[PDB]
Amino acid sequence: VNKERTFLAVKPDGVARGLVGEIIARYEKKGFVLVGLKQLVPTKDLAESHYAEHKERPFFGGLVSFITSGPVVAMVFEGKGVVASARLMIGVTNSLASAPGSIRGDFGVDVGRNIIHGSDSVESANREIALWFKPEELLTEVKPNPNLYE
Amino acid sequence: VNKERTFLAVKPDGVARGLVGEIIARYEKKGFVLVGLKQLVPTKDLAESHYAEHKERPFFGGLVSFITSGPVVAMVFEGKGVVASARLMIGVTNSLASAPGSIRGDFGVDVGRNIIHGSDSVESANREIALWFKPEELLTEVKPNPNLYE
Amino acid sequence: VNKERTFLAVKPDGVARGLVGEIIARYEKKGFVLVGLKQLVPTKDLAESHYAEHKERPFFGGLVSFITSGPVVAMVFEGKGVVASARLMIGVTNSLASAPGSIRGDFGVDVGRNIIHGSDSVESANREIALWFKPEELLTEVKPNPNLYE
Amino acid sequence: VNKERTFLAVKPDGVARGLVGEIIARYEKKGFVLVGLKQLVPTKDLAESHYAEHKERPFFGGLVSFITSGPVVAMVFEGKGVVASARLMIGVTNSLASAPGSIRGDFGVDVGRNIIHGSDSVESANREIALWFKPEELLTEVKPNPNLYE
Amino acid sequence: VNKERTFLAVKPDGVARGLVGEIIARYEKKGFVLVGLKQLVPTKDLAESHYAEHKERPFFGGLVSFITSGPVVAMVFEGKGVVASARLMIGVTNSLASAPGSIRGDFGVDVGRNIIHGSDSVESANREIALWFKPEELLTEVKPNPNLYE
Amino acid sequence: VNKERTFLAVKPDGVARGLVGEIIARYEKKGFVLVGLKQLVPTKDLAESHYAEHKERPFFGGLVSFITSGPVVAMVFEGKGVVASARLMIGVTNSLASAPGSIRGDFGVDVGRNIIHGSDSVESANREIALWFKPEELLTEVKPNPNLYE
Repeated sequence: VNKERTFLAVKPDGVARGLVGEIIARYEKKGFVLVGLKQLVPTKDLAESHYAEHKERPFFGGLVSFITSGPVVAMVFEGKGVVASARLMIGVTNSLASAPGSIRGDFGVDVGRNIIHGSDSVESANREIALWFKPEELLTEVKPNPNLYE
Repeated sequence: VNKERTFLAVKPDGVARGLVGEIIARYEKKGFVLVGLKQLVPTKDLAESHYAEHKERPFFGGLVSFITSGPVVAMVFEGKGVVASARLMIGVTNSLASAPGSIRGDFGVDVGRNIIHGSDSVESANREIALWFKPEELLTEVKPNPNLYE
Repeated sequence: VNKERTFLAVKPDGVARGLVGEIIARYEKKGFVLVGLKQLVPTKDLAESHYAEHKERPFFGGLVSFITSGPVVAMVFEGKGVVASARLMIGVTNSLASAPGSIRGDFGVDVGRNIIHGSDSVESANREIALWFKPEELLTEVKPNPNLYE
Repeated sequence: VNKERTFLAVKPDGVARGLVGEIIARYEKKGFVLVGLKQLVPTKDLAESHYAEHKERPFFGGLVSFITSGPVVAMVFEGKGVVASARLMIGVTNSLASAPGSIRGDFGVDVGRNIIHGSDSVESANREIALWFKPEELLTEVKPNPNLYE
Repeated sequence: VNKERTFLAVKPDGVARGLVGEIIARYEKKGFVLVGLKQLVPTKDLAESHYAEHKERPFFGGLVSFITSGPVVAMVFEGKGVVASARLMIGVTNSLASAPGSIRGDFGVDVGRNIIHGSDSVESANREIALWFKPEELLTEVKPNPNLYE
Repeated sequence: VNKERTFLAVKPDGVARGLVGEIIARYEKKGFVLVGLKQLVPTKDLAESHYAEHKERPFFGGLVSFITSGPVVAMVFEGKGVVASARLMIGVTNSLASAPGSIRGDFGVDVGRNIIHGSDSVESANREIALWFKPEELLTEVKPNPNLYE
C-alpha cells in the first residue's frame, strides 16, 4: 500500500555541505510525497533514543555526539514501498561503495559521515517517525500524483 | 552585515508540483545558510496575519484561501543581503515575465500561482520570520562558509 | 487565455548538438503542455514557406538552405502567454548577447546557428503551427496542470 | 554494428509528469542518434498490436486501455547496442527496484505506471519500430558523432 | 572572428567551494573551446603582475594576498566573442546583484569572494593569457564544433 | 588513509565532446580534492610510457595513437579510497554495460572511445601520477572538507 512512510534525516554533514535541496528533490522526482519536514538540532535524549539500538555498543557514543553536533533536517516521505526505495536511493553504509546515482555514492566519501539517515525497516520507520515528529507535524491528507499509481 | 535573514515560503502549488528540493538547493548553492525549515498547512489567522497588508483589498480573500489550501514549506535563510538576493532569485510578480534563471521564470506560468513567497523588505522579513517561526525553531549559531565572505 | 500555442523548432545545429531533450525539458518545467512534436527534415517549399517573410531579402537563401540541411524537431506548446514566454526563454537573436539562463545564452554562440526557432508573435505562431503540423498531429484535449493556473 | 535501432515510448504518465525532455536528453548524452520522434495518442488497434504478446493474458486489457488513455511520445534511437543499453538506462519492470540512475529508478514508483517503454530485444525492436513509424518518419542518413565510435 | 580567447581563473574560493567542474562545464555548453587549463597556486609576483592595474590602490594588497592564498584553476577559452560572453556568463562585480543564471548570481554572495575572474577586455585578455600561460601550454589547432558557427 | 591519490585523464573524445566540466564536477561533489590539473596533448613517448602494460600487445598501437590524437585533460584527485571510488564512478570497460549513473554509463557508447581513464590500482596510480605530472604541479597542502571525514 502507498500509505507507507519512512523517516530520513540529513545529518549535520549533509546539511552543512548544502545537500538538503538535492536530497529532498531526489525523492520528490521519484514521486514520494513530503509529509513532514523540519530542521532542528537533535537533543541528547532524542539522539540516544534514535541510536538506541546501539546503546550497548562502544561506538554508540559517537553516533549520539555527531547527530547532535549540528542541525539536522528531518523528514518523512510516503509512497508505495517508500521505506524500501529510500534506502535504495540513499546507498549502502560505506559511502565509497555506494553506487553512482545513489545519494551516498554521488556525494559520500566516509562511512561515519555518510550524509543521510533512512529507517532500515518499516518497523524502525514508525518508531523513528513518531520519535522525531509530533502527529501535529505530519500530513494526513496526503493525496499523491495520480500518474504515479495504477 | 551577513546576519540578515529573510523569509520564504514555497506556496501550495510549489510544494505540490515538487519544487521544494529545487528551491532550497538554489539558495544553498548561492551560499545562504538555512536557519529555519518546516512544512505546515497555514491556518486562517496566520494566513490573514501574513496577508495583512492586503486585508483592505478585495483580492485579500483569495490570498488567504490559497495559502491555506495546502501545505507550505516555510523557511528562513541568512546571509549578506539575503532579503535583496532572494527576491532577485525568485523573480517578479508575474511568472511569465520573470527571467529564465529565476525561480518563477523557470517554473512559473501564472501570477496567482507563482510558487514562492519572499519577504519584500527587511522589515517585512522580520515581521514574517517571527510570525511563522517560534524563536525555538530558528538557528542561532549560524556560522557560514568562510569562502563566502571576505 | 491559456489556450495560446506557439511554434518552436530546434534547428539542425540544436538537434545535432544534442539539445533536444534540454529544450523540451525547459518548457515542460515552466509548465507548458506539449501539444505537437515531430522530427522531420524540412523540405524546400516548407522552408521557403516558413522563411517567407524574408524571401525578398538576400539572406533568405541561407535561411532556407540551413533549415533543410538536416532534421529539425518541431513542436507546439500551449499555455498562458506561451508565445511571449517561449521567446523570453529562448533568448535574443544573437546568441552571444542572450543572457545566461536562456536557451541561446547558455548554449548559443553564433547568430546564424542559434539552435532554436520560436514564433515571434501570436499571428506568426498560428501561421507557423498550421504550416508545419496537420491538425491531426495536434492535441485537442490539452488539460494543463491545475497547480499552474489560478 | 552501430546501425541498431530501438523503439522507446514515453507512456502517458511519463508525458503527463513532464519527463519527456529528461528522457530524450538522457539518450542524447549517452550518444545515441534520434532517428524518429512523434507525439501521438495511440489507437486501440495500435495498442493491441503493440501489446500483442499479451493478448492471451488477462492484464492485456489494462495495457491497451492505458497506452491509449493519453498522448505518448514515440521515438527511435540508433547506435551501437542501442537496444541493450536503452533497457539498461530505463531500468527493471518494477520502478521501485530500478536502481538510482536509471529512468525508472529516479522517477518511477509503481510498476503499472513505469513511465517508459523500450523494445526488449532487437526483434521486438524492428517489429515495434515499423509498427509505430512509417518509413517516411525515420531518418536514413544517421551520421553519428565521430568521437563516439572507434 | 572565432579565434578570440579570454582568460578566466577560478579563484581560491571557487576552487575551494567545488565550483570548478560547474564553471568549465558552463563554457563547454556555450560552445567555447578549452585551449589551456592548469591548477596552480599563484605566486606573489604573478599575482602582483595580474593585479597590476590596481597596484597604486590601497585594496591592491588584498587582491594579491587572496589570489595567492590558495590554488587557482586558470584557463583560456576561444570562440566568437568569447571575451564579451564570458563576462556576461560570469556576472557583475557584486555577486549579490549578478542575475540568476550567471556564475556569480547562482553561487556568489560577496564581492571580495566572487569565485571567478574573466579578462575585462580583449586587451587585458591577451596580457592575462600570456601572463599565466606559456605558449607551450596553449592549444594551437583549436578546431571548434561546426554546428556552432555559420 | 585520505591521502590516497589517483590519476584520471579525460581522453580526446571526452574532451572533444565537452565532458570535462561534468567529470571534474562529479568528483568534486563526491568530496575529492583536486590536487593537479592540466590540459595537454600527450606525446608519443608519454603515451607509450602510459600504455606500457600493453606494449607487447597488438592493440597497443591504437592506444597510443588515440591518446595522442588530441588534447587530454589530466588530473589527480585525493581522498579516502579515491582510487577505488573513482573507478566505481567511471564505470566498466565497455561503456554500454556501464551502469546509468556512472561516467561511461551516462555518456559512453563504445569501448575504444570510453571518455576517461582512471588508474586501476594504487600502484598504477602512483606510477601514472608521477608520469604525467611533475611534483611541482601537485598540491601538497591538500586540507579536505572536515564534513567529509569522521
